[PDB]
Formats: sequence, structure tokens, C-alpha cells
Amino acid sequence: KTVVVTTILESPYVMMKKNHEMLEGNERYEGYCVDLAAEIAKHCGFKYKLTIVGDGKYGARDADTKIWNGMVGELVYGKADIAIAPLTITLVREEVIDFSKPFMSLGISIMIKKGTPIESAEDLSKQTEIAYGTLDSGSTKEFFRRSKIAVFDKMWTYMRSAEPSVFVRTTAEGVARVRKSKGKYAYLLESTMNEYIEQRKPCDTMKVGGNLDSKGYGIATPKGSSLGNAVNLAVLKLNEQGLLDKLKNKWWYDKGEC
Amino acid sequence: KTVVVTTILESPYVMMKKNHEMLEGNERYEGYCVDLAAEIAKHCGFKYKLTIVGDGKYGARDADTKIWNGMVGELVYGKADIAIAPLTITLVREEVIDFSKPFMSLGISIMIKKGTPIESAEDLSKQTEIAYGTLDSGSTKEFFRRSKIAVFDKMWTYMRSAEPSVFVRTTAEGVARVRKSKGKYAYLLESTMNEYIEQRKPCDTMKVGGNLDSKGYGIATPKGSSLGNAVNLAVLKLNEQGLLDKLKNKWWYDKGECG
Ligand SMILES: O=C(O)C[C@@]12O[C@H]3C=CCN[C@H]3[C@@H]1C(=O)N[C@H]2C(=O)O
Ligand SMILES: [Cl-]
Ligand SMILES: [Cl-]
Ligand SMILES: [Cl-]
Ligand SMILES: [Cl-]
Repeated sequence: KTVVVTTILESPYVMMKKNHEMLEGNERYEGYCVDLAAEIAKHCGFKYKLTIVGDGKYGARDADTKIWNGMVGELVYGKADIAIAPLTITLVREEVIDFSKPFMSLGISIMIKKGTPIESAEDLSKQTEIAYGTLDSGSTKEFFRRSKIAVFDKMWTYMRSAEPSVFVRTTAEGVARVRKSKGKYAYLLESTMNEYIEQRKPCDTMKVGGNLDSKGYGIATPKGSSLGNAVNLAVLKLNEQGLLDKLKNKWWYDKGEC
Repeated sequence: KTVVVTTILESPYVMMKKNHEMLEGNERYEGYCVDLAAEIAKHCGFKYKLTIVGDGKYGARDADTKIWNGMVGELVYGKADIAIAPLTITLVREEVIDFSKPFMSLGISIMIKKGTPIESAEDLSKQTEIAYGTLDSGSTKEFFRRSKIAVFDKMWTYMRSAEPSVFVRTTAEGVARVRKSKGKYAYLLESTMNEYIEQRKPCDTMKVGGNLDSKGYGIATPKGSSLGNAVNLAVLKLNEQGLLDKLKNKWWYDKGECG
């Protein structure tokens, strides 16, 4: 009867509080998705325990074994009752679990080190002097790889052919690369992460240009889960009570340095 | 067995081609939702008729009679199999129909006549010289009535007590009112519509400020519909192929009359 919530350690969505070793259970964690979890539970009348996804992954099906990892795997294989994380709503996932309507929208955007003479994807496309790239594996890369749009296609062919490599293994590396490259590298990533980092010391980065695309984060439950309907309704209510906006403002701006 | 699609005549989602009495059936109509409808049927493998909703409303429940009007009413009362329209996904509607994930996202924004000295809701709230309003009902009005935000609250109180009325009955009314009030009126409306009108002649309007909130339009089916799963999957596939983006670009920008 205690609901098992699975999530993932990703700031500012879910973080381990500074004195977590002095804290018990759910109080070890803070962040946007921790509050969201609490808000969901209140409007759904259930008790819950926060767990961190065992393998540190989101949810991907291995082409060969067909096994799901991450949070999606924890739902499908019955370790968790529900996922409350920055888990993107995608077709392959929707086919094996239920999604709430998205609690947050986002898109591909450009992170620059402040000073950089770039204001848009187009700016990036027309030049090579400032290197730019994405995570070496994931949707942003595939977006570029698959786009039929001129600008985005010129960016991809550029990125694929660039030497040395413009791809990074981790988000943290991308951001470092920006910060360390003295304004000669730009990074493509979730507008949400871009916005968050903009509010981080040493305050030396900046989101520019519009979003290139659009996707959504949703709460995830097993197909036919008794929780999903209430959970989805709770998402919509929260949005209409200004609460999701308030949460975002909280973790991004009110608690922002810079 | 042909799927009955309810939808609504709202530009540029669905539009009766001016020569429509020479045309017939689905081909009488064009626009973003007509294309969207076709993509969905193709991916869901079905055949459909487009039918404009008898009352021209989106979907709201009468406070008294408890009766659902509009496209929601058509789905809830079993008069249509699916609604493919700029139908905002909302709690009360979600409780009575099935929605797909959003095929398009939007938020409340500010339409001004070019040259109007207003850049934000904050700006609007801090003055009265320029009047500003919303549709006399719906998602946008409700947002202001309910807001706990100081700026939005002040705007609601102003709007509610403003004379003459700052509320308009229809989008066209609100657009015309902005267009003719010599920059003495700004309309608060869906960013999607704001963005479309921006690309229409006389090209005398402008969207300004950030969105005030976030919402999505979804495709609705009657609760429990066998169609709901497949359709929702299609929205995601279309979105991942970049197809939804291609369409919005098509009807908003490719076809823009303002350069
Ligand atoms: O990057 C991906 O392909 C997926 C995502 O992986 C994250 C990790 C690094 C950069 N991107 C984000 C993306 C996000 O916002 N949610 C994840 C997810 O939805 O699994
Ligand atoms: Cl965003
Ligand atoms: Cl990462
Ligand atoms: Cl928008
Ligand atoms: Cl109302």
C-alpha cells in the first residue's frame, strides 16, 4: 500500500540534500521532482517511498536482448509502481508504459559561454570557427541525424564530420567543455538543463536562440495501473493551480545563484 | 465504420475553402487540423469524415444543466468518434474524454497593435491607458480569475471591473478590436493564435512578452474508445519524425503574408 516511486539523481529535479546522511527516507532528497512527487501523492491520497533508479538510467530497450533498463525497466519488471523524473514521453516508451500528460515541456537549445558571438542555430550553422555538438548518444544527436531541415542538416553533417569530436559522453562534460573552451565550443541540450545551468555559479554560460524542437516529461506508470488516472488528473490540476510553474520558478530561479 | 471526426472552424487549423460549394466532403476544408487528421488516419489506418461541431464551441459544461457543449459534448454524448482540433487539454475535459498527448503546445500571450508601448503582462498590469482583455469565457479568462500571482491578479481585477467591457465574444472580435483601437487595446489570447495573426495581413499585430502559462491541444476520443491508443501513438510518431513541426511551419510561416 506504500507506493514505490522510482526516480533519478539529476539536478534540480532530484538531489541528495547536503545533510542527507543525517536524514531518514524521503527527506534525504530535494528538488523539483521531489516536490512534484509530494504534490502528486497529496492529490492522489497515497503514501510513497522515494527510490533512486538502480542502474542510474532512464529507460532504453536493448536492441539485441530486448531488455528495458532504467526507470522504464523498473516499471515493466515490477520494481517500482511509478516514475517521477525528467523522463521524456517517447513512442517506444509509451508502447510499454502509461504516461501522464507532460508536467513540463522542453526542447533542444544552445548553450554558449558568455561572450560567444552566437545567437541561434542558424548562427551556428553558418560557421565552423566555434565548434558545437551534442551528447554522443541520445535523442538530441538522433534529432540532428534525422532532420530534413536545411539548417539542422548542415549542422549535423558538420558535427558528424568535425575533428576533433564535438560529441560528449556526459552532460557534465558538455558543460565543462563549454566553460573550459574559452568561448570556442557551444553545446546543444535540453532547454531546461540549459536554463538551470545559466543560473549556476560561476554564471558563465547562456541559453540563446529558440528551441529547435519540443518534447515533454511525463509521470510514468505500468499499463493499466490503478494509479495512472488520478496521477494524470493531478498533473493537470497542478498545472492549472499555477503549481508546476511555481515549482520550476522555485528550483531554477528562486534558488538560482547568478 | 468510417470514423466521424468532429472539429471546429478556427483558422488556420480548419478553414472552409472560399470556393467550398464547388467542393465536397473533406476537400471542402483545409488547414493544420485537416492535414493532421489525414496523418492520423494514415497511421491509424482508417477512413474518416470531417464534421464541424454543431454549436461551434470547444467544450464546456453548463454550470446549471451539467450539459457538455461543443466538441467535448459531441464525444461525451456519442455523436462523434474523435475530435481533431485546437482543443486545450484541461482537467474537467480530461475527466470526461480521452486525450492524446499534446500535438501542439501553447500558452497565454499578449497581442498588441504594432507600436504599442507594452512588452509584458507586468507592463499591462502597471497602467490603464491601454485597455486589455480576454475572450468573455474559456481557458484564458479562467486563468486570470484563478491566478494567485500578484501581476495576474491585478490584471484580472482590472479586466473584470473595466468599463466599457474589455472582454470580447470571439477571436475575430478581439483581433479586430486590437486592430482598430489605435493601440488603445491589447488582446490576451493563445500564443498559437497570436503567432498566426502576426503573419496575416495587414501585418499590424505583434506578439510580445513570454507566455504566461503552458498548455497543450490534444486529440480527444470518448473515454474507453478503441481508437485512443493508436491515435496517441501516432501523435508521438508524427512529433518524432518532425512532422508536427513541419505542419505548424507550413500554415503559420510558409504561408505567412508578412514576409
Ligand atoms: O538525452 C536523451 O536521449 C534522453 C534524456 O537523457 C538525459 C541525459 C542527458 C541529456 N539528455 C537528457 C534527456 C532528458 O531530458 N531525459 C532523458 C530521457 O528522456 O531518457
Ligand atoms: Cl523551456
Ligand atoms: Cl548525463
Ligand atoms: Cl509557442
Ligand atoms: Cl469562464
